[PDB]
Amino acid sequence: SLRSDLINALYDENQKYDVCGIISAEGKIYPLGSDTKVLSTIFELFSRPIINKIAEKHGYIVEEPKQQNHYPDFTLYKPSEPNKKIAIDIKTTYTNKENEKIKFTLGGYTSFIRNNTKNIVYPFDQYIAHWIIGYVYTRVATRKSSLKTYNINELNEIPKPYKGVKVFLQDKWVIAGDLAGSGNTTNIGSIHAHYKDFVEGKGIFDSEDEFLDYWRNYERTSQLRNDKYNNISEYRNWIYRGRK
Amino acid sequence: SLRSDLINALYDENQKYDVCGIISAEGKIYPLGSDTKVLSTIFELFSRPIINKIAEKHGYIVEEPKQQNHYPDFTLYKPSEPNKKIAIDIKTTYTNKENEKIKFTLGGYTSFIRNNTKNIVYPFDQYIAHWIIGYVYTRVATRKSSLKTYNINELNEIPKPYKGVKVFLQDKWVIAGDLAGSGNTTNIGSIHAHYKDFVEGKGIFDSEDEFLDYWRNYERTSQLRNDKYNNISEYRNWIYRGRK
DNA sequence: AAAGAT
DNA sequence: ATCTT
DNA sequence: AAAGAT
DNA sequence: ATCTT
Ligand SMILES: [Mg+2]
Ligand SMILES: [Mg+2]
Ligand SMILES: [Mg+2]
Ligand SMILES: [Mg+2]
Repeated sequence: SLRSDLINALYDENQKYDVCGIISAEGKIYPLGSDTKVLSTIFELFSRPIINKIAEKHGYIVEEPKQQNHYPDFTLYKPSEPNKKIAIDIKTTYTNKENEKIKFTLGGYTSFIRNNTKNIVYPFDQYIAHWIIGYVYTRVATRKSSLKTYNINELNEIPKPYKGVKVFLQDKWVIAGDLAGSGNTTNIGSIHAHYKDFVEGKGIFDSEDEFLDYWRNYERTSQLRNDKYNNISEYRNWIYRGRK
Repeated sequence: SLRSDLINALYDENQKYDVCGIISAEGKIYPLGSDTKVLSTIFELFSRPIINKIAEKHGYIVEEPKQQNHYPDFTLYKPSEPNKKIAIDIKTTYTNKENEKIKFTLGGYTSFIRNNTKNIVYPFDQYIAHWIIGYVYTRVATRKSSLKTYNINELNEIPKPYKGVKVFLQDKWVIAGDLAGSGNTTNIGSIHAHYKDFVEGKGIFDSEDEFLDYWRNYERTSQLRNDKYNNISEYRNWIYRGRK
């Protein structure tokens, strides 16, 4: 399927190529930095060609946002099935040691999930799936990156800003957690687990409907939350209480 | 001076080189996207080797943040004068057609400018200068060609996501405006003007001291600013009356 | 964690 | 990291 | 703009 | 665009 093909392609590409610099048309190569600010942008660009290749193979049109602060990164759909759109968003985070727990910021909880057309390319109801392609890289020990340039012949001497990288594709609701991922930018936090759990999809919500209801009613500050719910347990007790 | 040299080097590099993609160690090239999220990352990486080259020529050490949420992008200082550090921050914005008015988000106004050691590599008082290297690019409509990968022998064929790029170096206080550049992330907004005004330094503050005082007392919401000051005129009248 | 930095 | 209405 | 999206 | 305490 589109999903199984996309997952195989992502694994393959990631295993075969290592990004090491930005290149100018003149052949000069500028090395990379090791922070997520840099790598989140790189991994997103690294994914575009793959997604588009697999999408075309399945008769899907791929669309990117026109307004820069709109979701999702890629919208896929067959022209004949306009209301069966698939959303794909890329997220990046890091680890210091390969066997540690990770968590992602998965997007806002006050935009399109609460307002059907807010900051989204197409109305939320036209999407039947929301996939997250997550990249986890291991940071390099040296806090001092290369500060010079290279030429095409020196590709093998360019230090890579990461020790390793892992990728997975999973439905957003499945990896969503119950604690906000950011404060002032009101983001949904993912589960705080090991890589394996994201791949296998061992989440905390019972269904996508529960995931949505929980985040559509989550309050912004702990002050407001203490009278409603601060986690999944309290949310379920809040349902029992009659949503008051 | 270090300043005149840095400006010349940036200006020169920018005209002679055009970044067109990210390269993998195996020689595969991935095209760039056309939004600021991508270009701001590329321009920073582009600037790094140039800054380090000119700094070394003048006997300056160049240091980058150890932690991701620290300002500035680059700290420069001579080993013999540690209390005369120079901060350089790279800022990017876009334009739809050449010669339109532009504005930048210049960083927070509630961190290191209000607390000497908050989110900054070195205590704020050890810096004698705060420079902004700003990039302005004219956005270009993405095509189908920018959605496939390329090889080294095809460098000239890869379509560029920008029409033209202009760069400038100026003091932060000189280009700082009197209205916030962002709400929830509390950022200082720059003056809203044409590129030449940034180069020439036609701002609104009379001194760096006025810029600092203005932003150290600026309130986060218009409701809190209604009784204080919302712009430079009101701020001056407020000062005149005794800050009450 | 929550809140507020980049 | 900065954009949009 | 100011406020709230990414 | 995510991170840090
Ligand atoms: Mg965006
Ligand atoms: Mg994205
Ligand atoms: Mg940073
Ligand atoms: Mg920067």
